Amino acid sequence: DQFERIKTLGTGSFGRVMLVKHKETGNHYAMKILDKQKVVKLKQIEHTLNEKRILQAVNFPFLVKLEFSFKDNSNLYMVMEYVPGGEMFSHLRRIGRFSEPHARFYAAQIVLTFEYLHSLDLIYRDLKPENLLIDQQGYIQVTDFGFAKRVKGRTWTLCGTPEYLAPEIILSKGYNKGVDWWALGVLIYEMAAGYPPFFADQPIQIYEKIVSGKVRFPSHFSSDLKDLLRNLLQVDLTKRFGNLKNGVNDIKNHKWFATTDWIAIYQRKVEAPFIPKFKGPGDTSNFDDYEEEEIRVSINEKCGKEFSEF
Amino acid sequence: DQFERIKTLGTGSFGRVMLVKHKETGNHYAMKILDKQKVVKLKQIEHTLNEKRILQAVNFPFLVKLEFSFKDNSNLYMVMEYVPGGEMFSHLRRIGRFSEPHARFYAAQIVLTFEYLHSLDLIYRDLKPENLLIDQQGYIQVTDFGFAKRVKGRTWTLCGTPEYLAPEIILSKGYNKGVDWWALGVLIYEMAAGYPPFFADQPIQIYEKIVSGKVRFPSHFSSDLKDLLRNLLQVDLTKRFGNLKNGVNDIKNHKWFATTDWIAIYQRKVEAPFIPKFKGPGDTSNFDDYEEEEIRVSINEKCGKEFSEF
Amino acid sequence: INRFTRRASVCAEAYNPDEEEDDAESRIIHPKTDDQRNRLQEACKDILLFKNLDPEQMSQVLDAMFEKLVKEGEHVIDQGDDGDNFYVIDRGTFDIYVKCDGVGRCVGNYDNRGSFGELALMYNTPRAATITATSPGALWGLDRVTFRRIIVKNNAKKRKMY
Amino acid sequence: INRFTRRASVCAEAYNPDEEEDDAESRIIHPKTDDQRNRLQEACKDILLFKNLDPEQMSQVLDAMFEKLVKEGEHVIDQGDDGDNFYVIDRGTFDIYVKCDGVGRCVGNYDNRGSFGELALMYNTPRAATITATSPGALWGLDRVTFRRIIVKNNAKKRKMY
Repeated sequence: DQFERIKTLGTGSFGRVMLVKHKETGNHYAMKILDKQKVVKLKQIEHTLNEKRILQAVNFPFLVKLEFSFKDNSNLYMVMEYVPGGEMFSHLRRIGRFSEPHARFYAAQIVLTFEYLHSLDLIYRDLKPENLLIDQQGYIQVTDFGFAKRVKGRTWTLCGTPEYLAPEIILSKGYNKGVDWWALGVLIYEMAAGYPPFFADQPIQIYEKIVSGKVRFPSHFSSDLKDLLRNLLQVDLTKRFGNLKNGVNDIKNHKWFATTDWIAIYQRKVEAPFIPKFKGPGDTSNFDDYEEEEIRVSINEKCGKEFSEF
Repeated sequence: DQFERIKTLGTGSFGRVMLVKHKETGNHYAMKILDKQKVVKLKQIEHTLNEKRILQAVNFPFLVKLEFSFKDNSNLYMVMEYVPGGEMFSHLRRIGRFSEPHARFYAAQIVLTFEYLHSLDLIYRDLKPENLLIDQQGYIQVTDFGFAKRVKGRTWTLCGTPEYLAPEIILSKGYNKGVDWWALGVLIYEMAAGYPPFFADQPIQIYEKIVSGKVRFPSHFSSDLKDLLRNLLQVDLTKRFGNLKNGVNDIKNHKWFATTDWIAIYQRKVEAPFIPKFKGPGDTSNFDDYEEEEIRVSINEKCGKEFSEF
Repeated sequence: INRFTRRASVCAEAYNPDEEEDDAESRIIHPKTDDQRNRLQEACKDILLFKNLDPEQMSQVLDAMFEKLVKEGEHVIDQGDDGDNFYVIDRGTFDIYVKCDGVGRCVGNYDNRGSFGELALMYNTPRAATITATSPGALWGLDRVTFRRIIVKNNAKKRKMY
Repeated sequence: INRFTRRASVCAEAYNPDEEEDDAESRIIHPKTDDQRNRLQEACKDILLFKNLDPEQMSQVLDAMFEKLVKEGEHVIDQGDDGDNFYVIDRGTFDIYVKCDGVGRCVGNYDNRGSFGELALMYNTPRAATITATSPGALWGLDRVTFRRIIVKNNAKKRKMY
């Protein structure tokens, strides 16, 4: 416990994350506690092992550093670099909807990270708007990578979220990329219409809408992406025109997507279209007013022989 | 020292209904308990004084003959009749779509109770799905009558239908008893379409939908109901069907009520379509359950002169 | 089958129509400039309540309007407590945070428009929002007591005069 | 603007039929009468899971079934513990009382009609609600472990051979 805590940063099914100050240098960093309670109550050691094996030899601009990792007799704390700025979903909900350049940059970053993951045979798995961090220099970062896999192979994993699924995952059918593409067709919708994509008071309606691929043309939508949205939803994948294995010779040759200078985007140089307003060390204006829950340290050994790989 | 409580039946933002049993004879009954702590802060003695006279103003079958109330140092109790059956809101939520006979019977009962309330010129004021209980005898009963009041002049105490509020009162203006139909008209939608009327959560959207004269008509409504809903669509409901001489001509002579007979129901002798199952005394299975909450209040006087009339 | 909703009782403040005695014309007096008054009128015209009001009531509210200067890092209004005030962001930007199961999620801000706590004047209800300072600014508005009093007085005058 | 519900994960046991366990072809068939199977097929031939399935898998699922006699008044399932079973509506009135924020409320009574409990087979989710038995009856206790194992094994064998 060589880290002085300050204030909690987030709590959810994924776990708990707090803010700490490096005693050996003095810098704000994030500390994620594995807890292991829900892991033992829900069996989630395979995902953690896969994420560890992946991070053991994986490093790219769209990834968070792994600096010092601490395991106790019954707990584990992973340290990471903090990126003051907040998630983009908060700003999207505060304003309403972004413009066409914003969606273009989002799609460019998505295809870039997809190509980066495919270069080393990897699958993103989970994808939600609550896993993005925008710094002051424009360097975007992604968090939450436990839902991944070393090699694609051919398994039958079931996870994610009900709001991002396809018929291939409901009845496992490999979905080596459909889960990462079909669901993506709805992501843009969340950043286009003035209301959430799925709005129903029962999961049966959501399942029926996911199975019955049909996008409802909003009352105010650009005619450029209309044709793309009218075909993004499909069953198979070979029939899709823009779906080459390279993934660069299809999105660049699109109608609206043409001037996407990826050479300057992948090199981290072009500034983001919306930089957050800073104020001081560890800003909180962009983040929510969440409070801190009851914290508890370790007492004795209970499940220390779990991650027996270090 | 007469009635002993058993368990709780349901608490709200005004009172708590619970089950009680007499110590002398022994019979299950309902008892509404209220705490003056919340009334002193809001100051609502005018609405409570009406119950003192409504207790005696009862000379009809529909009018529930309330029992004698009892005021304590910091709590009030009022015993009422027992309802082995349940509420209509629960049945509607369970089914969500009534047939033709059931809808006709409900409309006839609504018209009968409205005529009964108008005969005495007693403003109903309060109106919600919870104010409709189904007795074991196969009839309908109304609860919560404290909001009733008859004043020569106008009024301004806005309290009763916050969601189903006509656009004539949202602007802080007067109103008449005819509004009781409007606030209830939307309810018929729940017994026709299958989903709630307002498909939103923010009050702004509800107000915009109420002010915006537009109501859908799926392929599930009747023939006369469609015309009745289309006739009432303007913002300033000036051509109301209730604001007439007797108020029982255009509604009874309408095509919806092709066959009616109020004399048969006046004497109470027509079996309901389906009476709730009565599994002997204490059949509280139809009603919704609730956590137990005893009376934890200190025996101390708190403004007695303010609660003299009772 | 459905998420469902609560059926909580709603409340509003009462009044005694028999009490005709009131202020001479207005208690708070603060005549602003012409540009500020025009901007406030244009911002209020977008509200549904100001669609049927006459110029007389508009001028009365403008003359009786109350201005409050909020500095940086200031905090007065808080959630949970019974709401008893109302203001309008005349300029600047202030993000509002609303509770969401123990998480003060954001809703947005306003810029020379909007109305923080516009529904609180329609009925008495606890504070369902949380405001936070950002920079020096001025907010124009009126509390619920005086607003309701003026509204009821105008209603009674329009009802009895005719 | 909206309550904004949470978006928790829906992970579960990663069933990798390749080198797991030791047994093989553990079908464990439980035959019964023909009238019961014929009556259950009418409802089984309309679910989203059975609307697009091989006849062999449907026949195997219909053959594999365990019965459980439940009398009146028995809290076999309660909102709180983890959920691993799929109950079929065979006969008898069963009330679905959900603890909406710690308050019991009837969702939808089932009487030899409808279909429920399939959600438990979608992913790891706790008990949906309390299933109160108003009278004696015989329900179908289909555990989650059996359903994915053959349903994935048949597909794997077909993909390996065909």
